[PDB]
Amino acid sequence: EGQLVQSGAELKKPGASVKISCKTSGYRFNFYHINWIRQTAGRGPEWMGWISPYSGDKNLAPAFQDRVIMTTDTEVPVTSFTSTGAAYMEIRNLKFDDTGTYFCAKGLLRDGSSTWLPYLWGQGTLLTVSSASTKGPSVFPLAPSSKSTSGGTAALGCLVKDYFPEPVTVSWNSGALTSGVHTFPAVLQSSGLYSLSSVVTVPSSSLGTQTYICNVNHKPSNTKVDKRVEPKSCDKGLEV
Amino acid sequence: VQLQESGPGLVRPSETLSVTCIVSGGSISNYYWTWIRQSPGKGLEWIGYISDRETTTYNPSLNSRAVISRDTSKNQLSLQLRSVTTADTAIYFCATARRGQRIYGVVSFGEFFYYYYMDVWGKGTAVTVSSASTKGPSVFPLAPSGTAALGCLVKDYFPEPVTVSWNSGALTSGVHTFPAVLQSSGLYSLSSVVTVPSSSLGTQTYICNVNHKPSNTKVDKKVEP
Amino acid sequence: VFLGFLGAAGSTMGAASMTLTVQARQLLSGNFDIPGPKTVWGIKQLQTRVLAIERYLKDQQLLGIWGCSGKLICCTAVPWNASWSNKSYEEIWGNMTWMQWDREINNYTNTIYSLLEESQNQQEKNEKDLLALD
Amino acid sequence: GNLWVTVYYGVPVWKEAKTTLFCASDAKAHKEEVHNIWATHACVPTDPNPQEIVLKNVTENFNMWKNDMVDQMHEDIISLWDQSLKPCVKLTPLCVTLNCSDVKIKGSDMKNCSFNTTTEITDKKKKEYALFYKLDVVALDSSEYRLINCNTSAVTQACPKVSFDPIPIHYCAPAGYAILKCNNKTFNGTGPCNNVSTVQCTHGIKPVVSTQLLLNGSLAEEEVVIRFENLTNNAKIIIVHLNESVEINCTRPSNNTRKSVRIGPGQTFFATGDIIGDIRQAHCNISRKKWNTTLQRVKEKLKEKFPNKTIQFAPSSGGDLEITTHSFNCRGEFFYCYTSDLFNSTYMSNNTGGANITLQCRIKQIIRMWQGVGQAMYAPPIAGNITCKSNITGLLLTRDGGKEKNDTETFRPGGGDMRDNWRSELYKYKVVEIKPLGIAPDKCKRR
Amino acid sequence: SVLTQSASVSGSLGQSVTISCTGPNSVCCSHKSISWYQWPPGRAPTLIIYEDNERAPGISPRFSGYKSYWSAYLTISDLRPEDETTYYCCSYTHNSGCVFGTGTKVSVLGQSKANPSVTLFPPSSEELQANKATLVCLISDFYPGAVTVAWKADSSPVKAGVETTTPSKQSNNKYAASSYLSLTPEQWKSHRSYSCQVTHEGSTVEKTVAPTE
Amino acid sequence: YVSPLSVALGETARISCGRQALGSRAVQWYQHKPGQAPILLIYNNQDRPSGIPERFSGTPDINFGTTATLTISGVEVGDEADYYCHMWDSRSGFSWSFGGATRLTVLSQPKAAPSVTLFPPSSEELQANKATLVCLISDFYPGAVTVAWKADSSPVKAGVETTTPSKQSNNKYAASSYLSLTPEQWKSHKSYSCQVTHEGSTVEKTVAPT
Ligand SMILES: *[C@@H]1O[C@H](CO)[C@@H](O[C@@H]2O[C@H](CO)[C@@H](O[C@@H]3O[C@H](CO[C@H]4O[C@H](CO[C@H]5O[C@H](CO)[C@@H](O)[C@H](O)[C@@H]5O)[C@@H](O)[C@H](O[C@H]5O[C@H](CO)[C@@H](O)[C@H](O)[C@@H]5O)[C@@H]4O)[C@@H](O)[C@H](O[C@H]4O[C@H](CO)[C@@H](O)[C@H](O)[C@@H]4O[C@H]4O[C@H](CO)[C@@H](O)[C@H](O)[C@@H]4O[C@H]4O[C@H](CO)[C@@H](O)[C@H](O)[C@@H]4O)[C@@H]3O)[C@H](O)[C@H]2NC(C)=O)[C@H](O)[C@H]1NC(C)=O
Ligand SMILES: *[C@@H]1O[C@H](CO)[C@@H](O[C@@H]2O[C@H](CO)[C@@H](O[C@@H]3O[C@H](CO[C@H]4O[C@H](CO[C@H]5O[C@H](CO)[C@@H](O)[C@H](O)[C@@H]5O[C@H]5O[C@H](CO)[C@@H](O)[C@H](O)[C@@H]5O)[C@@H](O)[C@H](O[C@H]5O[C@H](CO)[C@@H](O)[C@H](O)[C@@H]5O)[C@@H]4O)[C@@H](O)[C@H](O[C@H]4O[C@H](CO)[C@@H](O)[C@H](O)[C@@H]4O[C@H]4O[C@H](CO)[C@@H](O)[C@H](O)[C@@H]4O)[C@@H]3O)[C@H](O)[C@H]2NC(C)=O)[C@H](O)[C@H]1NC(C)=O
Ligand SMILES: *[C@@H]1O[C@H](CO)[C@@H](O[C@@H]2O[C@H](CO)[C@@H](O[C@@H]3O[C@H](CO[C@H]4O[C@H](CO)[C@@H](O)[C@H](O)[C@@H]4O)[C@@H](O)[C@H](O[C@H]4O[C@H](CO)[C@@H](O)[C@H](O)[C@@H]4O)[C@@H]3O)[C@H](O)[C@H]2NC(C)=O)[C@H](O)[C@H]1NC(C)=O
Ligand SMILES: *[C@@H]1O[C@H](CO)[C@@H](O[C@@H]2O[C@H](CO)[C@@H](O[C@@H]3O[C@H](CO)[C@@H](O)[C@H](O)[C@@H]3O)[C@H](O)[C@H]2NC(C)=O)[C@H](O)[C@H]1NC(C)=O
Ligand SMILES: *[C@@H]1O[C@H](CO)[C@@H](O[C@@H]2O[C@H](CO)[C@@H](O[C@@H]3O[C@H](CO)[C@@H](O)[C@H](O)[C@@H]3O)[C@H](O)[C@H]2NC(C)=O)[C@H](O)[C@H]1NC(C)=O
Ligand SMILES: *[C@@H]1O[C@H](CO)[C@@H](O[C@@H]2O[C@H](CO)[C@@H](O[C@@H]3O[C@H](CO)[C@@H](O)[C@H](O)[C@@H]3O)[C@H](O)[C@H]2NC(C)=O)[C@H](O)[C@H]1NC(C)=O
Ligand SMILES: *[C@@H]1O[C@H](CO)[C@@H](O[C@@H]2O[C@H](CO)[C@@H](O[C@@H]3O[C@H](CO)[C@@H](O)[C@H](O)[C@@H]3O)[C@H](O)[C@H]2NC(C)=O)[C@H](O)[C@H]1NC(C)=O
Ligand SMILES: *[C@@H]1O[C@H](CO)[C@@H](O[C@@H]2O[C@H](CO)[C@@H](O)[C@H](O)[C@H]2NC(C)=O)[C@H](O)[C@H]1NC(C)=O
Ligand SMILES: *[C@@H]1O[C@H](CO)[C@@H](O[C@@H]2O[C@H](CO)[C@@H](O)[C@H](O)[C@H]2NC(C)=O)[C@H](O)[C@H]1NC(C)=O
Ligand SMILES: *[C@@H]1O[C@H](CO)[C@@H](O[C@@H]2O[C@H](CO)[C@@H](O)[C@H](O)[C@H]2NC(C)=O)[C@H](O)[C@H]1NC(C)=O
Ligand SMILES: *[C@@H]1O[C@H](CO)[C@@H](O)[C@H](O)[C@H]1NC(C)=O
Ligand SMILES: *[C@@H]1O[C@H](CO)[C@@H](O)[C@H](O)[C@H]1NC(C)=O
Ligand SMILES: *[C@@H]1O[C@H](CO)[C@@H](O)[C@H](O)[C@H]1NC(C)=O
Ligand SMILES: *[C@@H]1O[C@H](CO)[C@@H](O)[C@H](O)[C@H]1NC(C)=O
Repeated sequence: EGQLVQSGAELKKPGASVKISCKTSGYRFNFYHINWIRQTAGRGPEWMGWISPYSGDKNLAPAFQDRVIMTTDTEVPVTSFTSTGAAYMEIRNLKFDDTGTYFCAKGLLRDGSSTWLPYLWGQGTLLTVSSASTKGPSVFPLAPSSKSTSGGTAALGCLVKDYFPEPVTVSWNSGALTSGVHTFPAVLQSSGLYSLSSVVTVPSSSLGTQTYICNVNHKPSNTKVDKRVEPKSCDKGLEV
Repeated sequence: VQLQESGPGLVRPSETLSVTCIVSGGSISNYYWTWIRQSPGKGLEWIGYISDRETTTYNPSLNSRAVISRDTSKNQLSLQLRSVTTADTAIYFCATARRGQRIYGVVSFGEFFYYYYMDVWGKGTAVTVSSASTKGPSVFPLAPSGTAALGCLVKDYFPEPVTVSWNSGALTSGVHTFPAVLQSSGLYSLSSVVTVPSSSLGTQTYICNVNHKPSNTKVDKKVEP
Repeated sequence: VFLGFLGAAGSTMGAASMTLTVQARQLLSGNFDIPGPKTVWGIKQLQTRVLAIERYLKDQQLLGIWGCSGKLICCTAVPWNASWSNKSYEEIWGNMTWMQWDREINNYTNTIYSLLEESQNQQEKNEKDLLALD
Repeated sequence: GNLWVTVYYGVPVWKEAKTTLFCASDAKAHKEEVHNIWATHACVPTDPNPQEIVLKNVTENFNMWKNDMVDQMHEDIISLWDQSLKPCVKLTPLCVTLNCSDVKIKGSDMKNCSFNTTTEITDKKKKEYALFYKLDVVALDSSEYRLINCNTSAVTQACPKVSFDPIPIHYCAPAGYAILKCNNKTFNGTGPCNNVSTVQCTHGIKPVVSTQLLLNGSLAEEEVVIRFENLTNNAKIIIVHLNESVEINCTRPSNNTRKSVRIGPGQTFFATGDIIGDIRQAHCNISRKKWNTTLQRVKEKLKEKFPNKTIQFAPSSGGDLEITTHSFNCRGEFFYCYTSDLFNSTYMSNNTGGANITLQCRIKQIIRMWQGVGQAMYAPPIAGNITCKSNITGLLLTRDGGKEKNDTETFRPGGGDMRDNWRSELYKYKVVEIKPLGIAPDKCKRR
Repeated sequence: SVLTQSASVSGSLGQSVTISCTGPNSVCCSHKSISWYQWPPGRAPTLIIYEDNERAPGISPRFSGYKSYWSAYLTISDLRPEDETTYYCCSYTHNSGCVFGTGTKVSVLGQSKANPSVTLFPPSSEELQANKATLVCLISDFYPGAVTVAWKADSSPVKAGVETTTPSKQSNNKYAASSYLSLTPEQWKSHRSYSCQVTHEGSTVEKTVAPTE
Repeated sequence: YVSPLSVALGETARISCGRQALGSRAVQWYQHKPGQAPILLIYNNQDRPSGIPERFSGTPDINFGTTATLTISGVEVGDEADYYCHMWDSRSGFSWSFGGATRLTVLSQPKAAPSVTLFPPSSEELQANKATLVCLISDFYPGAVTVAWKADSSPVKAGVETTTPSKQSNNKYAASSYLSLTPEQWKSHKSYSCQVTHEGSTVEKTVAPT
């Protein structure tokens, strides 16, 4: 049960620095190395470097040997075989080609010929580096449409428009609605704005028996928007 | 400091002896005053003491018959002793005590004690207890008769003591007042003789002054050959 | 590496196999106690160090009824059943420790003890007996 | 992929179990020449070269409050008292009638008693006298008194050739077992120790029986440690390891002496003869500056378990004197001191500091040690004055209960159970057995 | 990245597919160990093969590895629908770092194609109050990753304000995408109907909305 | 109550206290001469007030067992007195008793010849029907003196009142004897003689009625 959680997605100014964290659980944090691997749109995946939470021995990539520093915190013993550790990677002199998704990963084995190999990967940390200010989105409700006339299915959602920081999460009924939810990727405008749409497929008969609310959370702007989709359908294929 | 005692000299039994102590050279409210007596054939007996807070403590051998007080107005000390007997005939001194606290351990545990001691004393007043009565002394001059001696004989008195002076402070070198004798009559008698040069006779005056405080017999006798 | 008694208890199982002899001698003699403690509470230590001999001899006999005798590491002829652990080599000896491994065998250890003896050497010695006459 | 079972004898595997440990009499004490010490009666030599082995990557669970080494040590001390007090002179005939009278102080308590004892022969009888402190019952209330132990149990005098000086004792692990030791300095007491050593014998532990104030213990080397058995449950012991040692110097200055009175064929009873010199009770001095600093440090450390709650402490509850006193031993005499002025602080600054801080201390002679198989021991008197210096290194505290979540929390001294005294030194050790036989799949086969 | 892989390989459902991984004499094989990673874009990758041919814990024996003196190969036996994603290889030693390759996209053919579900949404009144108009055309559940969106304002093509997203792989082995048409209120009122036309490789789905409705 | 102690002249005298202290003590030494105020010699075991000579020392209180002893180095003829040891300690409470006196007798003193002076009765005494012959002896050491009376060389046995010898300022003894006679007995015998014998020195003075 080696689940490993990374830090949150951030937006930093070029020339500054940022420190990404990696908190572990389910195993002995001192038994396996911690690897850092980045992925940018330009050069694809690239291995940044690994560090040993036990001995402190590290191996950095020569490209990142200048502007990257890896550190680890001492593990907090929970049981005889599990602990809670943390690994930090601080990168400085941020540029444009460094915007992307960064991962920390657990090593494979404790001894052999491929010990440091990244085996368990975290959920990733999105890092954007630009001069544009953090702009919050404007959530709009979507009118229901007909998906199946003979079956009676409505499709209704929410539109998240105009925001600079990439990551934005959408839930339904505070997470109490997971069936039929489909969130589409964002879009790259000519102005540098991102916008996406989420849609849930509900029955056409559940208009007075269930309330559908979309919760849009945007952490880089620290904004929460709760929108109520109006059940008043407008498609001609659904009113019948 | 100076301490001078005073008393009646004679007290009848079943009465109350009383003595006074005049102090000089200091104050009376900042010191502690004790009384000491001495009976014939007995050592110094401790009577009691009085404090600066004007609180008194007496010897349990006196059977609570003693009582001490103070007098800051006249700067004097008092002592009274009720129900006197023949055994209370004594010379009474008043003395000054000085606090000394002998500590041999933790003061909080009470590992200390007080040890009474009195640096200053007085000459002491003599007081006799008898059912008899005082008698004036008969003073006779002894004419000189080649060794040059000039004496006065106090032939019969009671009780002791008797002060014999010679021209106040004009005769002190040759003065010799022999101790009194107890005759079988209960009457004391003494002789005070001086050595005067032979050439001084016929031209100089020599009187002996006799003071008997119990029974006022202040008598000055002029001696001539 | 040597490390010492119980040194490789956190090390991998393979690395701990190098020091089987170190943790073996510490199971028997703890240096002679010179003249004996006698007195009242001497029977306490006497029974506690007779039980040690009993346990050691029971282990040696469990070895002897198997093929493993006079040797620490010893291979046998019982195939590893998959329903035990269900893990690969190197997934074990390079990832696990001996404590963590013992944690995953106690459920099925009493049956492996049976297969290693009633079916292995009781058949093996029978074969060697029946094949040493012709 | 195609493996076979393989046997490995001697794998580093252990299992929690209970056993009876050994003991070491240090260097046998050849310089003392005396052979009347509880430990030197039956323990192995010291083995001058210890063997401590770090166990890398190991995190073992410990629980000082469920440690069996403590129970073993307590049972050993209990069964050792009786074995030490068995071939010694008993004072059963001394249960006679005593005349008794207070100390002279011709105008502190210690009675001057006289009794009709048996002489060297049993047909004749003589009368003796002795000073019996204060441990006497009024019988029926110069007033007739009675020895206190002639009510319940019996009395036996401690052998004068045996000394009550604590010798360093350390327990050794038997064959097939090992002692795991927590090397974490600032440790809970219960939980997973992040790095563990293994040993055969522990460190030289001195069996110092005491209450409230732990003496001659082991100082925690990084700040002070407050170890609980249950921080919510008020009826549990709270052990405190200090950082620095607090000097404590106790004295009985009263120049006494001993009388050897003959009672029976060949056994002589030692009693407290007449006092020679000034008389004064026992007393202990504890430097006020050091104790005030220790109090403020323990207070700041106690504010961790309670964020927004003020903490105060008062003296012991009262009643039973054995629980509410800093009882200990001092060259033979069992000093029972009062510790009210130690925990009556905050409102304490009289005389611009007490400089030395002196605590009154009585002495007893007839003790019942936790009712260990009944009986009672008469401590023989020591001729002369007595002085003993020691180091306070630990404390035993207890928290009050009730609707106390409002303002403050009270921490009064305690004790009673002598097992917590051993817990303050066996909190880091645990005894485990080795399971050397392991089986693992490998790539090999026989024949 | 000097470690060159295969550009894009196709496979048949139920059969096998082999990916190549080779590079210069400095960064390949013989002395170096090759590993393989299934890397779903936007999600965490998965270890499948390490040390040339040894699989990872939990990996089905369908995956196989091989290494020659000049190139390594990853063999995927019994192709599954969920096996249609990107695959990378790594060349490493015992104390070095991971050297990732170019990348290989594997397409699994022979599956039942899906009918693209297209839904068009006009802007709401809250957006009309902001003097903005955005038509949202959401496409979901189609198998071939090739769609072309055309926006027609009253049967007339629109070139400005069109922003089409790249197709992403749905969690149900399908694909989805979206297209946003940005229009001003003056252009929103001065037309009768708008049409989003998604031209599929074997069909065409058109959705028409009207500002008056 | 008096404890006699004879000490030779010039050497050192050691007067031991009468009561042994039971604990830490606080001893005082008082010097009381017959007819004079008692002097405080040593208080607080060894502290000496202003005026007391350095020849007097008291054993200070140290450890325990030391006996309170007053040491007089080089005694003189003027040191013969009563010595009181006021004993205080921690195990006797309030001590009212000054303790028994220790009268010091300095021996090895040069003797002196007894000076005798005889006085016949006075005229005012003869006219008062009384008669007393006064024999005054003074300045002699030691005090052993035997007074006798003779009348025309005939020993007078009755009517003799002789004081006990007592030294005065010069530390030499002085005694007085009185012969009580009637006026008709005084003129009766022609020569009355007081004959004193001190250390064998027999000196006699005679008077005659004139
Ligand atoms: C736990 O803590 C507690 C409390 O903290 C400790 O308890 C303490 O224990 C000690 C030890 O017993 C006790 O001391 C005894 O103390 C007394 C008194 O102490 C003092 O008083 C002296 C005099 O003071 C006063 O008089 C003067 C006039 O002279 C006046 O002006 C002043 O205002 C005041 O009224 C002080 O001089 C003295 O100061 C000095 O000495 C200290 C110790 O060296 C030093 O620390 C100071 O800095 C300062 O230098 C102090 O304040 C002591 O007198 C006594 O000593 C004697 O008694 C034993 C028998 O018990 C005897 O054998 C000794 O020889 C000694 O006796 C001398 O003094 C007598 C007069 O008092 C005299 O009669 C004797 O003949 C003898 O004299 C000769 O020596 C003196 C000098 O002493 C010399 O001048 C003479 O010429 C002659 O040669 C003890 O030491 C504490 O009282 C006690 N405290 C409490 C609160 O209970 C406990 O010990 C601790 N326990 C442990 C285990 O740690
Ligand atoms: C308790 O728990 C612990 C944690 O779980 C546990 O530790 C685990 O222990 C095992 C065994 O002890 C460890 O095992 C292995 O890992 C080694 C990793 O590395 C060594 O390399 C490190 C990184 O080196 C790079 O960076 C350095 C700078 O920091 C450079 O100087 C290096 O040159 C190297 O650089 C590379 O990259 C550059 C680009 O960045 C490039 O330019 C350059 O050219 C180069 O390619 C070093 O930091 C490290 O240094 C330490 O340790 C050694 C040994 O103690 C010291 O001598 C050093 O001074 C330094 O302190 C190491 O040098 C692997 O090397 C190792 O592999 C070899 O051995 C195994 C068998 O064990 C073989 O299967 C394998 O094939 C390798 O074999 C080869 O080497 C051996 C000699 O080692 C040789 O005989 C053989 O023939 C063959 O050639 C093995 O995989 C494991 O890492 C630990 N885990 C963790 C998380 O730390 C411990 O055991 C537990 N138990 C206890 C304590 O009792
Ligand atoms: C219980 O009983 C124990 C033992 O009997 C007592 O412990 C002793 O305590 C005293 C005082 O607390 C200690 O005495 C002190 O020693 C210090 C160290 O001494 C030397 O080392 C320095 C190192 O630099 C040298 O420079 C120096 O020359 C010495 O060689 C001294 O520093 C102390 O001095 C202070 O006073 C002097 C005198 O005025 C000054 O000159 C100094 O500058 C300084 O201010 C002091 O002398 C003694 O060492 C302790 N012994 C032991 C064995 O520990 C307990 O105090 C006692 N507790 C109670 C409550 O009663
Ligand atoms: C090194 O050994 C450890 C075991 O000590 C390996 O960890 C184990 O990995 C398996 C999967 O390979 C886990 O099984 C899973 O359990 C979860 C429980 O929720 C279940 O939902 C899954 O279906 C699966 O059965 C197992 O829990 C896990 N154990 C521990 C203690 O983490 C580890 O993978 C090994 N590392 C290697 C070989 O690199
Ligand atoms: C023999 O043993 C009995 C025990 O059964 C003794 O009786 C007990 O003596 C104690 C001591 O005083 C009593 O305790 C006290 O109670 C008072 C209030 O009554 C309290 O103020 C004290 O603090 C103390 O706690 C106890 O009550 C008493 N018990 C009985 C049942 O009488 C007895 O004293 C012993 N000695 C004999 C009989 O000579
Ligand atoms: C030795 O054992 C002790 C406990 O038995 C270990 O200490 C505990 O260590 C953790 C993390 O090192 C401490 O946690 C933290 O507390 C701070 C302050 O509130 C907080 O800001 C952090 O987020 C974290 O929660 C914990 O407080 C500490 N226990 C106590 C009672 O303080 C210690 O780490 C072990 N020694 C070594 C070298 O690891
Ligand atoms: C023994 O353990 C106690 C545990 O309380 C230690 O106490 C505290 O020690 C620290 C030093 O680590 C003191 O801190 C410092 O404070 C001063 C100001 O007083 C500041 O200038 C320094 O920069 C540092 O921050 C602290 O004051 C002290 N007391 C408390 C209540 O925390 C003690 O130091 C230990 N002693 C030894 C010898 O190990
Ligand atoms: C130190 O002691 C505390 C008190 O019990 C421990 O706290 C508990 O720890 C267990 C084990 O992880 C948890 O299940 C409980 O929920 C904890 N309760 C509280 C109130 O904290 C703590 O874990 C101990 N730490 C160490 C390192 O031993
Ligand atoms: C647990 O960790 C502590 C802290 O690193 C170790 O402590 C030191 O141990 C060494 C080895 O004996 C000593 O030389 C140092 O003086 C110790 N320092 C301190 C501050 O404790 C301890 O040894 C470790 N124990 C184990 C079993 O690994
Ligand atoms: C305890 O009491 C006894 C007897 O009442 C005391 O002994 C008497 O002591 C005096 C003086 O020391 C002797 O003369 C007696 O002969 C003793 N009596 C007996 C019967 O021996 C004893 O002193 C008292 N204890 C103390 C410390 O004073
Ligand atoms: C493993 O043991 C189980 C239980 O006895 C048995 O059903 C199974 O067939 C065994 N497997 C092998 C491969 O022997
Ligand atoms: C001891 O016995 C005697 C009789 O020989 C008796 O008078 C005395 O009272 C007894 N002692 C006590 C303390 O009763
Ligand atoms: C600690 O105390 C709580 C409440 O008093 C209790 O529920 C719990 O069982 C205790 N834990 C122990 C004694 O280990
Ligand atoms: C603390 O001590 C002082 C002084 O003896 C006393 O007045 C006060 O009552 C004490 N406080 C307590 C709580 O006992």
